[PDB]
Amino acid sequence: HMLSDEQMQIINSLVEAHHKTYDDSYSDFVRFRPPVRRLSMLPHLADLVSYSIQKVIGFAKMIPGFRDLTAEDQIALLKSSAIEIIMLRSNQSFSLEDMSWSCGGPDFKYCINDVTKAGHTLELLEPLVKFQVGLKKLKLHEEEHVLLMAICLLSPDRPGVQDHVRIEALQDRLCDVLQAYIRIQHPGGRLLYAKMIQKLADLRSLNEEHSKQYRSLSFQPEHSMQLTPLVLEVFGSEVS
Amino acid sequence: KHKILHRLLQD
Ligand SMILES: CCC(CC)(c1ccc(OCCCC(=O)NO)cc1)c1nc(C)c(CC[C@H](O)C(C)(C)C)s1
Repeated sequence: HMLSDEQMQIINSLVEAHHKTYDDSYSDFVRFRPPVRRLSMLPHLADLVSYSIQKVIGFAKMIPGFRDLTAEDQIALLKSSAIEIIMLRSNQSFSLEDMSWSCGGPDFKYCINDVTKAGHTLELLEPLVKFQVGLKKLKLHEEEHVLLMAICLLSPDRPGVQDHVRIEALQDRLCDVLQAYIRIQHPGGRLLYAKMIQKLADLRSLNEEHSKQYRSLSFQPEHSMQLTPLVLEVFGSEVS
Repeated sequence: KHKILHRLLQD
């Protein structure tokens, strides 16, 4: 009924990695192409997502064991999971009070209608919002939020990964940390671990729907030209 | 291929 030295180190590493790659001031948003409220929100949200991918990559590189993987496995894990990590880390700015994502000022407050003006439909956005409120209602500790992100990223069951056994062993270590953390440090958390694993399963369904809608978007050059080179690379279909 | 990812993954 106690966390080990190695488990505590892993938590401290992941929390620090998250603080180093998540800006609570949202001060970089003013450097994106501005919001316009045709797909009027596509430039701004493309820039937001591009920025997010960079942060997700920076977080990944500080996950214990991630940098020891092959470059090909690191890419394979990021290409498959980046959209899910973005959905997870967007939960911090999500607000139950008006079902929107508030990133600083009123200009960087996004509702469902804003994302439809970037090319997405309710078939993605309705489950996405229901995902966000259910995740928000979990009231995760920071430690649990960063562990769930790292567990999602280190999933061996993605297309293109080669060292399934090494990646699974890393993910297993993180799950054991999460389970022990909820046991010792999260009061009334009897069913919390199972609820978090279920959230990882919801994310695969969101991933699938977003990929469908991203393909439809990015096959039209008048829209793909509004994306960034990083978005095109990471969400694209090239294989190593 | 993956020009930007490879770069960003270096340090
Ligand atoms: C709906 C929520 C929202 C947009 C408002 C979101 C994303 C990231 C957020 O990041 C929080 C703050 C980061 C930070 O501060 N990092 O440090 C906050 C909110 C998105 N969700 C998804 C799945 C999106 C897919 C984009 C799409 O595919 C195209 C751009 C190609 C059209 S856009």
